[PDB]
Amino acid sequence: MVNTVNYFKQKLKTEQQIGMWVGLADGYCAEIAANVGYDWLLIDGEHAPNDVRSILAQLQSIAAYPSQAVVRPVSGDVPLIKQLLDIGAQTLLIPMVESAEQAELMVKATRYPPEGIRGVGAALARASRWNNISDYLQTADEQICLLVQVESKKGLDNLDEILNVDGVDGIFIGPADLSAALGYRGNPGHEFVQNIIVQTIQKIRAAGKAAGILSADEKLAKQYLELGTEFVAVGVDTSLLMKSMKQLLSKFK
Amino acid sequence: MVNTVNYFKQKLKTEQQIGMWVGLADGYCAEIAANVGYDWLLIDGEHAPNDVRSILAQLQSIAAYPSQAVVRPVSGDVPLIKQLLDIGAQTLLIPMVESAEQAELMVKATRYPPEGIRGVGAALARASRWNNISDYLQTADEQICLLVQVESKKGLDNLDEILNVDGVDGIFIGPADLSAALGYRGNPGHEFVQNIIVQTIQKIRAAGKAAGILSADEKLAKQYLELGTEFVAVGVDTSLLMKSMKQLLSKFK
Amino acid sequence: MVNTVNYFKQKLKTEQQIGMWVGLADGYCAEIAANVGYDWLLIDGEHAPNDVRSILAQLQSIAAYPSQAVVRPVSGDVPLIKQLLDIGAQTLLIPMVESAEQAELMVKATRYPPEGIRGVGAALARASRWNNISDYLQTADEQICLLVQVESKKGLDNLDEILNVDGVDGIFIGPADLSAALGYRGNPGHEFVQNIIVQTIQKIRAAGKAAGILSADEKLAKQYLELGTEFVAVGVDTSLLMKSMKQLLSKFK
Amino acid sequence: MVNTVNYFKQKLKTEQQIGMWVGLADGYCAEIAANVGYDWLLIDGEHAPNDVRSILAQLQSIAAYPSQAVVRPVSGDVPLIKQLLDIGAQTLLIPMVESAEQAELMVKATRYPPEGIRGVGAALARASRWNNISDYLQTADEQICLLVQVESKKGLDNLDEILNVDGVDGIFIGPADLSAALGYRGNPGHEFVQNIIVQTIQKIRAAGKAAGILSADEKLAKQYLELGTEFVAVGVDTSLLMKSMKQLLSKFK
Amino acid sequence: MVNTVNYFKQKLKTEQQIGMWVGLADGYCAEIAANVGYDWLLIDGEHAPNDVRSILAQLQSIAAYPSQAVVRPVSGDVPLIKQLLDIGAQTLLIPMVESAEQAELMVKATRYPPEGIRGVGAALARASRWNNISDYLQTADEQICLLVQVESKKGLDNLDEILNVDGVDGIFIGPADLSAALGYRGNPGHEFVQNIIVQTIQKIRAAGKAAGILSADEKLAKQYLELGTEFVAVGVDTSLLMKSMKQLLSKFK
Amino acid sequence: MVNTVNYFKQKLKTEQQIGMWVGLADGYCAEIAANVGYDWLLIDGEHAPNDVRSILAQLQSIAAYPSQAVVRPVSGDVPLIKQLLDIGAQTLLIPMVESAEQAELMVKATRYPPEGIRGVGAALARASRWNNISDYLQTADEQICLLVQVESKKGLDNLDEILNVDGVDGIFIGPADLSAALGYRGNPGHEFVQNIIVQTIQKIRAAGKAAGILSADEKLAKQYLELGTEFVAVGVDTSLLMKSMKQLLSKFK
Ligand SMILES: O=C(O)C(=O)C[C@H](O)[C@H](O)CO
Ligand SMILES: O=C(O)C(=O)C[C@H](O)[C@H](O)CO
Ligand SMILES: O=C(O)C(=O)C[C@H](O)[C@H](O)CO
Ligand SMILES: O=C(O)C(=O)C[C@H](O)[C@H](O)CO
Ligand SMILES: O=C(O)C(=O)C[C@H](O)[C@H](O)CO
Ligand SMILES: O=C(O)C(=O)C[C@H](O)[C@H](O)CO
Ligand SMILES: [Ca+2]
Ligand SMILES: [Ca+2]
Ligand SMILES: [Zn+2]
Ligand SMILES: [Zn+2]
Ligand SMILES: [Zn+2]
Ligand SMILES: [Zn+2]
Ligand SMILES: [Zn+2]
Ligand SMILES: [Zn+2]
Repeated sequence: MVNTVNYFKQKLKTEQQIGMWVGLADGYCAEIAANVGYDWLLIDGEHAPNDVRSILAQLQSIAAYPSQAVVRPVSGDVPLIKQLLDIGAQTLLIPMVESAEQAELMVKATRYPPEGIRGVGAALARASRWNNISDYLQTADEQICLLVQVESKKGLDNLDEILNVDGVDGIFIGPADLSAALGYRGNPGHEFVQNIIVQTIQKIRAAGKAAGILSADEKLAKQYLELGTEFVAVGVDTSLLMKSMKQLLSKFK
Repeated sequence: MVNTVNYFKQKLKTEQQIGMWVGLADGYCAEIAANVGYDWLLIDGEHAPNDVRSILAQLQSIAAYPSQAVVRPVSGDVPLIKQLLDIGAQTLLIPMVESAEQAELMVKATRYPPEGIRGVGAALARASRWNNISDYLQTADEQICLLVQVESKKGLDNLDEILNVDGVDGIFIGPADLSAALGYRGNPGHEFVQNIIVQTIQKIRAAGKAAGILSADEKLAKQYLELGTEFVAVGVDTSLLMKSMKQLLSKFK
Repeated sequence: MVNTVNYFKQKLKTEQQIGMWVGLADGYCAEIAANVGYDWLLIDGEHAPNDVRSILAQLQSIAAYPSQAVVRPVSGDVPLIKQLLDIGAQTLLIPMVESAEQAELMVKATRYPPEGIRGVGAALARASRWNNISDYLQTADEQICLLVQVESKKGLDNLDEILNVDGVDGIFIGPADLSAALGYRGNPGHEFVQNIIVQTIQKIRAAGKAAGILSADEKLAKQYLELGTEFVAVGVDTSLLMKSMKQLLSKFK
Repeated sequence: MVNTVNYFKQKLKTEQQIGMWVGLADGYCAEIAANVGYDWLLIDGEHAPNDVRSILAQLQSIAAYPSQAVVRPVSGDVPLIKQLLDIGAQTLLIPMVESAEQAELMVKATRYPPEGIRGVGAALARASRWNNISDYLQTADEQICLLVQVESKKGLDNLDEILNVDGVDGIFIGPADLSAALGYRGNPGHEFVQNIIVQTIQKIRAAGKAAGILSADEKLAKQYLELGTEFVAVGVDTSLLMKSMKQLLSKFK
Repeated sequence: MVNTVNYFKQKLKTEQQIGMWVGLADGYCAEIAANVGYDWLLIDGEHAPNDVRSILAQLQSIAAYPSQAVVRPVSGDVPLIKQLLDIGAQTLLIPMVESAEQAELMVKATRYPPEGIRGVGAALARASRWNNISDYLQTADEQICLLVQVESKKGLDNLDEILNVDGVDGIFIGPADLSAALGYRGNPGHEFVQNIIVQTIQKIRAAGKAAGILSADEKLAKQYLELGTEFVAVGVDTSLLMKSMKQLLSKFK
Repeated sequence: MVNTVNYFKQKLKTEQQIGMWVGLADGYCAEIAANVGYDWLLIDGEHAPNDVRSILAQLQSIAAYPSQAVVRPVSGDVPLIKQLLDIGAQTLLIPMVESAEQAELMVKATRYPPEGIRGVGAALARASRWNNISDYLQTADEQICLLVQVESKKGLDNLDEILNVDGVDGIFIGPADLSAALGYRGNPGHEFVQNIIVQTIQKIRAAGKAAGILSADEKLAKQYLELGTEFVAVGVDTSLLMKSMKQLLSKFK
């Protein structure tokens, strides 16, 4: 077997990828999302009740479908990053990255020694298909995609420095965390927040990195796509489930 | 503690109850449905990948919310009915009931000896809250609601006989199974099928039983409600999740 | 490896075995019970929310301890009996046995062909330790113990006939089901019920079979032990947990 | 989406398919087996500790790989067959089939009304991908493959009658159950048993049905492949795991 | 929907709340505890085998009952505190707090930006009921209760400084950890340890904070209640289960 | 009950112990490994998809068998070490130890106060069997075995310093991580790497500590045993499962 090609990683340079957030924390719900045809699915280990084992179940469900899996760990924890890479997550989204030094450490966390600090356990890893991918330890690093989130004032205060880090493939703006950080909690739609988001997208793309964002607002999502934003999540499974069931009940009250 | 009042059962005689089918087979997904405000939730043990333990988890999630839980077992199996009653399911929907004899056995399956054949295990049962409901063995039978499905030609061939069974609280029409039985598989909307459904509803209510049905078609659901149908399920969580995610992706393709 | 010796089975002829009912349906709770020193633990697949997989977890927990595991299936279902024997349950308690014909079928369900109808899958079974017990298919039948429950009027109406079945090692009286059957639901303590239980124990022992019963009442349990009852369960984990926590709260209200 | 093509079913007429038995009852272990390159994987719900939910997890793991999933239910139970088809099992192996009447009922259990008795729940089923396979109710029946086991004297006594049942795609011989039935428990290698197996294979193929068998014996398996046997399982994951670990330890003792 | 009112938090100023430690790590066992009528239940993520997903299951069980849930994480880990708040834990007990600086960081960990560092993910959170609590991001902070444990010499060495931290609602004394720290491991009953505990309680209440403690000793628990201790846990489910089963067996030996 | 004797720990001074790596992350697979007769089983929480709860299930499976359980946490995290000791892991293997300061902290993480920093929760711990081991808090420390991994240049740069730490019972060499660290990723067999491993083993044994290693290469493993290496893992369950299935398929292709 040859290593799984990371099409998400390649498509950062060639197209705009439409994403769905997956917080239902369940292999069965993840498979339903995998059938729709999203370019990427975000398995949320930060804000949904997920652990390594539930994330593995969702990777296994999604793997039969063309949608590319991206995993958000709860934090930029080097040992957790090791665990998520070994279960075979090829794209990681690190929350709350605030410095070049942190971004460099996240790069190393995703690469084998001697260049990085990724723990070696190829005989045990779904990532190597338990060494059925015979050249995994040579071919792994190339199909790993590192995304970091800028979603705090300190993040914005270190944006130029993070954008200068070789090995950061993309910067994702988190509007919920960023609008709260800016003193507009629950109101990312405010012009003060939006002007910062647009300037941030422009600076990310100007530095040759992929820009990413989530908006459940169709107008904002289409505006971000018009700016050339490379990876745009357009909804959340928990949100769509709740809203679809409420909208239906409202017809009958 | 006093036994949990079965409001679904009482409301069969006082109002029209709006239902949501729950086939996501997950305590977390069931809790999302429970927040919406449906009169009843159908935990599907027949057509969703559920067992006694996953059904228990969903009952525990839903229990904090006003929505009344109804459980469909895979078949009219007396031992399985015993298991679902002891985990505290107070309303059962029995699929594919086809005779007065089978309906009578389902009545007995829901009632303690000597009048019924429900196995006695109150010290172990969530139903009795492990005997914290001190008079459970005396008060149980009154808060148990038996619904049976007519969804085959043999069912329709025995409808008057089933409607004469004391202890059957409601007859639910399954349009998917019934339309397939009638040689219109996937096409319940056909006049031939609809005329049989309307006459069946009329006969059920004429005999003093509650009538029920599921349609994801808003016009059909509102038509069934105009006929006085007592319990109408208006959607399915798997369907709404899939449809909401597809409709969203179609705005971006 | 040699087959696990069924000490419960042997001790039916040599001593009185004190039992604990295990309905917490959890490998961790079962291990707590296993540390106490009961002669036997009843893993209840009839009245606790258990399935083959949760019963396997509890067998694995209990296996490191001297307490002997007995499993109650939800009913006398031949295929379920096959499944519980293969995960390595060596003693079964069949509920609601009502005839010699049913008891004979339960005997066959526990024995390999050509004498019985137990399905053969030794390469897959924890029971054979995946054939690490090299002579399992020759030594299995001898360490299997069959117990049947008499707990209905029809059971009592066929008692002499069931006691004449070779391969029934013990008859267990279920006071909850039997008192309900007799029209004293929730009141097995009534003299009418107790006189039948005592006569039933005497007849079981007179026929050379082991007699068994459960009573959470210390006086009744000691009375049954004074009659020579061979296997007596003296409590239920769910009951003891609820009562211990209520008794403690009552000191502080 | 178009219905998943059942290549196992097609290949019954065009080649000899090599199989691996999957009794580790685990989505993670099933994925390891899926990477090897077997033509088919048997998810054993009869002799391994599986239920609908653990079988679903293994179907989801295997689905990303070319290996074709076959599911063995614990018995020819119509409602369980319904449950396994809806989670998306396209080939079923029914144990201990003993008459044309039973084989005919298993055919009906796999087909939608009005021709069969398969319960209709396409909105809830992974099988239809929750109706994302838009024509599922019209295209389902064609991609369903029914295999029945002859593994008892009564099965052999009804072989010609079973082979005359339209809708039985294949007859699998179970050497463990059959050798036990014949009074050679644990010793299927005996000439008495082998002569019956060879004649049975010849009779199956003469009637235009696919023949199947399992043997962990390389010589027997190759002899069966030489006879033209269409589906041959050549090992068992539990057996291979145990033997590989034993053989390794023996080098160091 | 309005945010769940934290009655535990309000009752810190109005009454003495009686608690039960829940370490059986199981939604089913947590529901048994929830039926008893304790003012609060401690779901132990530090010393019972719990993770975010098992803690979620226990919150869902308890939510139908008046008992207030408190969650102890394994340590004062900011990302884990984020995870436990989003699954809807409204009161946290932080183990081994040893400085004002650590206590201040725990305050921030429980509050949204810009005032705190709690990660924002309201669309995914059971805490917000997936935004069905429409003003959650404005009303959340007020119903969150922070408790910290003083249970080391360094804790006692920084007690006045911790008691001066705005946002610490209560200080809980851990007698097991504290007695071990003081060189009296397993012997918290010693006068040396008790005099420190009493003075510590007096200082906590003198600073206007709620004091808390656990003792399975009825006399010590009643002494702590006589001192005005606001939240007193009086037992542990694992302890009561083990003790109740041992005491019962001792009557029969 | 008396504390479980750590025979692995005793045997570090008296014999050479043969080990099997357990990465199938499953109570059922762990039991299969436990039946083989390995001196020790490594439950891998670093490179297999395990958490505290799945590790507990595997400890419970293994506990009925003579094989000694060793647990590798994902990192030298003090709170995780606390959690793994309380579920009853008596031997820990800490990955990537790189200084005497870190080794000293790992020693303290395994010992109760006042000498160590292990959190006290004996009432809740399987380790104390919920205090059924009456003297646990006095006898615990003696049956705990600390192993540390040297598998980086910084580890080798601090080897003499680590070997001088009282309370480190053994140093395990990780050839995968070490060969990668040395710029021979995937090629530990190279003479440059092997000469370092041999000198490292000699230095470990010269300092009076137990030396450990894993090699799936029979020749290398036997060479290490010839050097006097005290604990040698000779294979990996995931590797043996994959290879056994591949080698079998290759006979039929
Ligand atoms: O927006 C953010 O802050 C995020 O990083 C995650 C959110 O959960 C996501 O955008 C959904 O609103
Ligand atoms: O319609 C039926 O046949 C049913 O009984 C159940 C179906 O799954 C339900 O109606 C959803 O279409
Ligand atoms: O008493 C019975 O009827 C039983 O067979 C089972 C009961 O659950 C048990 O005795 C506990 O009351
Ligand atoms: O051989 C049989 O009887 C079977 O049907 C199943 C067995 O488990 C299989 O052949 C493995 O020995
Ligand atoms: O006492 C302590 O140290 C605690 O913080 C927790 C203990 O597990 C609890 O008190 C039970 O003894
Ligand atoms: O070798 C190492 O680096 C290890 O520490 C763990 C590996 O997973 C093990 O050796 C199997 O190759
Ligand atoms: Ca199950
Ligand atoms: Ca987990
Ligand atoms: Zn964010
Ligand atoms: Zn139906
Ligand atoms: Zn009974
Ligand atoms: Zn068979
Ligand atoms: Zn403590
Ligand atoms: Zn390593």
